Amino acid sequence: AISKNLPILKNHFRKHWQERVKVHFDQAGKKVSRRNARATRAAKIAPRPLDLLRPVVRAPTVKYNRKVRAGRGFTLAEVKAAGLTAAYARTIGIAVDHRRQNRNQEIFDANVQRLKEYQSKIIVFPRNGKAPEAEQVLSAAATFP
Amino acid sequence: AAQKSFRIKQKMAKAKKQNRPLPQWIRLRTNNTIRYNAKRRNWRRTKMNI
Amino acid sequence: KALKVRTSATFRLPKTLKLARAPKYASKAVPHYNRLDSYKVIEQPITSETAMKKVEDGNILVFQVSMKANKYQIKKAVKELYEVDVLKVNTLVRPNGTKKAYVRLTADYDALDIANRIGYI
Amino acid sequence: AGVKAYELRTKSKEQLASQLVDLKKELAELKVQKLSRPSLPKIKTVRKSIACVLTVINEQQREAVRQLYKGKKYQPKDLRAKKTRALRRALTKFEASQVTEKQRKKQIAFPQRKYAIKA
Amino acid sequence: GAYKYLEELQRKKQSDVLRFLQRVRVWEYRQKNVIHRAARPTRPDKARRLGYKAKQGFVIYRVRVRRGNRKRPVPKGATYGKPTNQGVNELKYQRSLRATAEERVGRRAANLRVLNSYWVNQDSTYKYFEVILVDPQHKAIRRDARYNWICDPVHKHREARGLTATGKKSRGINKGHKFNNTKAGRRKTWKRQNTLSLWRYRK
RNA sequence: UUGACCUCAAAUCAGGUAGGAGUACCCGCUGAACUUAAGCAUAUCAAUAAGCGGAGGAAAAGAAACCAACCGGGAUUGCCUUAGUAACGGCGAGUGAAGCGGCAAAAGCUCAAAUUUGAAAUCUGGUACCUUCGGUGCCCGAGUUGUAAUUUGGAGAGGGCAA
RNA sequence: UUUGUAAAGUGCCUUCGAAGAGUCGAGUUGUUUGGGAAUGCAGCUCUAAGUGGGUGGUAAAUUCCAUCUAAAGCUAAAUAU
Repeated sequence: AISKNLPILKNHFRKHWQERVKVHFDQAGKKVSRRNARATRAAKIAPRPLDLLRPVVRAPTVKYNRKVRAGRGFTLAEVKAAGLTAAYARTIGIAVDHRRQNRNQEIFDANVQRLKEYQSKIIVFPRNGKAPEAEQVLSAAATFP
Repeated sequence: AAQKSFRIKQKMAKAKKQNRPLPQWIRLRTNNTIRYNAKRRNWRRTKMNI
Repeated sequence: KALKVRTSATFRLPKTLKLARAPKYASKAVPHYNRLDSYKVIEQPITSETAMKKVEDGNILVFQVSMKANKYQIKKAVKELYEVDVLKVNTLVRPNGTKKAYVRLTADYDALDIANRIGYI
Repeated sequence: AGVKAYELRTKSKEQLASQLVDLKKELAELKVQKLSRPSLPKIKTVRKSIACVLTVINEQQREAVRQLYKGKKYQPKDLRAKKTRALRRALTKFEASQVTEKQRKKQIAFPQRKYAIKA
Repeated sequence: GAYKYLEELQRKKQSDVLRFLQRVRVWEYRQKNVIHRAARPTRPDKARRLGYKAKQGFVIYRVRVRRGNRKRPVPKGATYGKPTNQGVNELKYQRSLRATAEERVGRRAANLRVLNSYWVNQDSTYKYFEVILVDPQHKAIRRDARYNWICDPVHKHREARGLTATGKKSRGINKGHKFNNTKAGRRKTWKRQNTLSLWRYRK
């Protein structure tokens, strides 16, 4: 059992662990599946980009707050200070996080500038029609990095 | 038995009409592997258990 | 304000109006036809030499009758098909599961002179 | 050969009834002749014929009932659709397209605008 | 409005009025069956905020459940195992009594769908509940989309999969550091962290 | 005395619905012991197999009475890492998560609680018609022990003002 | 067909701003957890509150802070097969 000169090995295999082995042979296969999803959705969305905008946001706890990160959505203050309302921002393609609050000025100004650079660099089709087909960019996060 | 219900006699009727060899003409038929009847139930060998 | 007298000391369900049925639609679309008619009551005659002996001698037709029929429906099907009166009927169940009807005619009709009219002889 | 279906769909009920009674006499007079000769394939092509008549009569008796419950509610259970048990269950297209009037106001007020990030 | 007054009266249950009404109603409900129909809710404020829109196709049942611990089976108190798993008396039944009441009145009324249920009364022997069942194929429910989601075939027997108001409580489902063993449902987050994840290129 | 109300019934009343099967995956209850500890009574196997109740093409979960303690993040789920870690354990045998981070996918919302009171404005059923998964009229019924409209925590309501 | 003197949104001021109880929480008991002076569930017993409540992973009081709203509900795709 315990033997010659070898570390203590902890291996959590005293269960029926062969009932629950999940090997991922489908990996590259599922990749093709997801890419077809991002083809199929990219035919449906009427040429709008796939993803919505996400805000510049400052990371949590002491290890990670040196970086900056794509958040969830713009606040109800950043959206309102961009000139447009909340539900209209939802319809434009601006993702809105209703519950986060701004207590920083650089992040607020970066998000408002990000909304200005977005709202200036889109064109919105009329409700009625005549539809000038504008050749979608698939990624909105890569366009505004 | 010698004085029966109907259901058991109905199954005896089926057990009679199955107790026969192959028709002689099937052994000439195309793609045939059936060379005899592998379900001949006799009364001295196998009791059918109703 | 005034109380009804009750001579019994037992209370039971009041006699209420059990209403009839009047559906919005029929139970099934088409009422099914006659499942067991005279064409399906008798199926074949029987031409064993014993049955032919009873035909030629005992004035009795020997038919193979369907498993659902009874001595009433056979006493009616022969009169409907062959237009001949029918005495006592005797139906056994053959051991291969098909019913056998010994139908005895009256003395007015000859069993051979109807057996060659139906064909089997 | 036997009878054909399009030739029976022109005849009335009274002609189909006598057509069926003649063929059921034909079965009797062939089942008598089946035993006095070694083989008789012809009986196959008479009993199929009775099947054909028993289709058409039933068909002409069903669609007539389909015209006496036409358009109204509550047609019988063998005339309404089958499809499966689980589709004869939960909401139809109307009862699942129903939405409350507040959310109709919110669908008309702010619909999904078709946009594009180009310039 | 008049529901704040009923709410504040029902929050004071050891006052003289509510203990008289408690005693009269516990007698009246004990004189009837176990599972029986209530013509009208006895707590319209508390029925109403659980979802009782009083119209056609909403049904109140009232139900007693036998009170106390769950005594085990295994005849004559012998368990035939270790002395760990050897107690017979003091076992305590991981679901609530309110879940037992909901499952029983969802088995009697089996065409109906249970929405929620609430406490009405208790004595030493029984607890008494009112369950607030919805009839899903009535046409006043199959439209007007505030309530047609109960028409869906995935909501069959909510009370017996733990999806009512006391089901998700007694399944331990909530957000938190406190609910870690059971937050996505206990047994899926058991099987996904005793799964051996093995890739094509072994990490 | 006749008419309502309430509560409870009866009908082969009008129209509906439930059971049963399959169970690979899912949601719960209930629940062992072999075994490991080189013995065994806690432990371990295992919150497992067996038993039972319930669904679907996925189910469940889900828009924070959350995580955090940062320059704060933002519903849920899943993957890689955290991590064989912090912790539990005759502190033995063993057991053993979570926040952060990268990614896949991202969609948000609804009742109760406020007199609409110059007007239940709501809903079901029957009957008639039709451009009949539905629409209109009329007539009963539900319902004010309260159905609709307005609002739902991020806001919002009643007023006043200018677009 | 133009469904319509209807609906919707935006700005300023004033008075407000209703928010779920035998439930939260607590004692004991069984069970479970990695949860350690009690992580979750559950039985009984006691039973709230309103500038309140819950959580902030060693019990307790005192003074602050932080962060979200319970005890009612719906919901695709990623996921398992």
